[PDB]
Amino acid sequence: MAIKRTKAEKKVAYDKKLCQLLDEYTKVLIAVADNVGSNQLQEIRKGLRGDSIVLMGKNTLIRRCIKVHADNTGNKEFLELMPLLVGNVGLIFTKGDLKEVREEVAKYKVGAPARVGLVAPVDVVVPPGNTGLDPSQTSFFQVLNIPTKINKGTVEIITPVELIKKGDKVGSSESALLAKLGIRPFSYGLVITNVYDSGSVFSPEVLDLTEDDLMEKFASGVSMVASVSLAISYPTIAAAPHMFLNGYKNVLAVAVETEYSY
Amino acid sequence: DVFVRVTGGEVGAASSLAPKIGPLGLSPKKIGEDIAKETAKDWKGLRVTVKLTVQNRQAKVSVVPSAAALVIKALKEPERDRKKVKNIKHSGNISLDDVIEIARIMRNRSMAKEMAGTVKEILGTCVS
RNA sequence: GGACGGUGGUCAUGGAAGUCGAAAUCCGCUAAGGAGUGUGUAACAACUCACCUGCCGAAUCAACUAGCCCCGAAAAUGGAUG
Repeated sequence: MAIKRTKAEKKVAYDKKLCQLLDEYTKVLIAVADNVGSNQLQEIRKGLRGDSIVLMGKNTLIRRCIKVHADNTGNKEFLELMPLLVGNVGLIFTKGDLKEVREEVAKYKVGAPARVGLVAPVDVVVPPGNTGLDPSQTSFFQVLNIPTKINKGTVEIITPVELIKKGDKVGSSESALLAKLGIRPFSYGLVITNVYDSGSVFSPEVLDLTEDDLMEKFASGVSMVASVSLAISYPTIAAAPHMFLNGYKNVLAVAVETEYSY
Repeated sequence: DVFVRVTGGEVGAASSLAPKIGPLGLSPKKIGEDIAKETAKDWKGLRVTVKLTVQNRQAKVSVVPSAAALVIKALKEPERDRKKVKNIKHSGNISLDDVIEIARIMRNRSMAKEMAGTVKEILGTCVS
């Protein structure tokens, strides 16, 4: 901080402030900015700062144990699964629910051009089409493994393709060429490692929150209710017209294979 | 960022728009109308430090009374504190009331929320 | 591996503008984020770095004191502590 000379620069003082801050809030989430820039963090911090707020510290961040030692639960060093802190983590303490926080943080991420030597967080692709750039070193794009040609006196990318896969490092040359193209693939913000609320520990697979899949299971589950409702004949309001026909359909049917005309 | 300085309403000065280039990147008296149609407001007074960006046959300028100039305009004082940090050569003691209202125009561009925070910057910058 | 904005920092001077010389070193916006450590062009042009973080895992650094050795150490007919 601004006090650059030796005076604290605290141990137990900030950890005590961090202590009351866990004890103050129902939900504590542990998150990664490391991908994110400085301003970019402030603006995500700004949204959270209205709702209820987040802190950084170092090993003084591991002291989820002292808060737990104060209360009775299981969000700490001891009872937890494997402490989900990773390097360059902060702690977000909140009034806000875990699912909602995940959506807040995960859903709205800020786009940010890739970096040389950074591992791609997701597949990076280039689109086909004219760059609009005149003839020059098109060769650099080919070196990168982007097929290119001059069409109509302009350098154009021949076809869409994945330049690099997820988990693979982005070469320097690649980054530089993607940047010239104006391509901004990566999404940065605070990644969620874990959330604690009310005696339970939630991991990022939980927090990315399915949600269409229940709309199909609800519609199917309602169709399971509805099905049961038409065929069963059990009529309070919905089920009731569908049943009447089941005695008639079965009869109307009974006319079709057959050999009365009446 | 490439520095031009201006006094309210001026155009074409040989020492100030020639060896710093004619912005539009060719053609002084594009920028020489374009600055003058903006910066003819109140009388020529104290100088703003005024900032050029040049694009493909375009000029564009950032003036936002460049903070030392916002203080300059609120004060009515044309220089800055000389023998420093202590007791000015000109007489420019800014009011408390001047310092918030300058900070209020600064308050997208000190990226800002609070007044009592953006007051500190300008107060450190107005007593330095 | 992270550094937005005030603001191309005030003086001075062809000229500093982080980076000739000299004020001055605050803060909003922030989880970290100095008006900056060395490389620049006549001058304009970029990259790293303070601080903070990861990876690593155990000692580290500062400083006094002391011993021996090493160094300073070139000569005359042929080498030795007898």
